[PDB]
Amino acid sequence: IVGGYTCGANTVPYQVSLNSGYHFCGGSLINSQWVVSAAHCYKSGIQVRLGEDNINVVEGNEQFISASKSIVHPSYNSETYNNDIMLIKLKSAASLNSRVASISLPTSCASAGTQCLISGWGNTKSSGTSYPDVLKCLKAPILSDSSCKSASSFIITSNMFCAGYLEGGKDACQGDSGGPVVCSGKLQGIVSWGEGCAQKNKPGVYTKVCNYVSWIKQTIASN
Ligand SMILES: [Ca+2]
Repeated sequence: IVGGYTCGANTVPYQVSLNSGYHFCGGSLINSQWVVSAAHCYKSGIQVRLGEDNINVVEGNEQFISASKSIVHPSYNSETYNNDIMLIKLKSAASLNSRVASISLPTSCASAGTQCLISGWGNTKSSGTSYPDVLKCLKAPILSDSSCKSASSFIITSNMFCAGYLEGGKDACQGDSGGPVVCSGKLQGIVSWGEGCAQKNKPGVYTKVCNYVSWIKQTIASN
């Protein structure tokens, strides 16, 4: 997260860190046994880490659970990142408490202007590299599709939406992928991609979760 602030320990209880020997992506807990993340974050042997704040210090509220099954969206396109969403089932149910909680799925899509909360342990520099140990937060508005596509060099589909700032300075970044975009208490987006980080004229692009509720529900009920 570039231009954000320190969230505060466990203030984003649904945030998870995906670990494969090191933190490589974020995710969101949607129930005691399932996590939603980005399809481009797929890796074999993923361990899900819940209740985390500082990912390099054991603070006492962590729960480390390995994935038993991973399901990348059937139509995921690695060339365009269209349908960049993936479900991960935990080998054992997470213990829900004040520091580990699930986030609700949307019943409808969010509109432009709506304020959302984006979070993650990704790079904090628009130029260079600096990874934080504690969770970072950023408040950003959903933008119109026009502002989204204006200076884009890549395809932006109906399964994506932009959020952030056109003048740059604030944006998600590498390492934040798979993480949550929460608006009005609902998981509306998944950190997906962007051209660089916090660059002028190029806001971040997010997977539009409201388009996948049916698939998510049907898949979890059958697996
Ligand atoms: Ca920790």
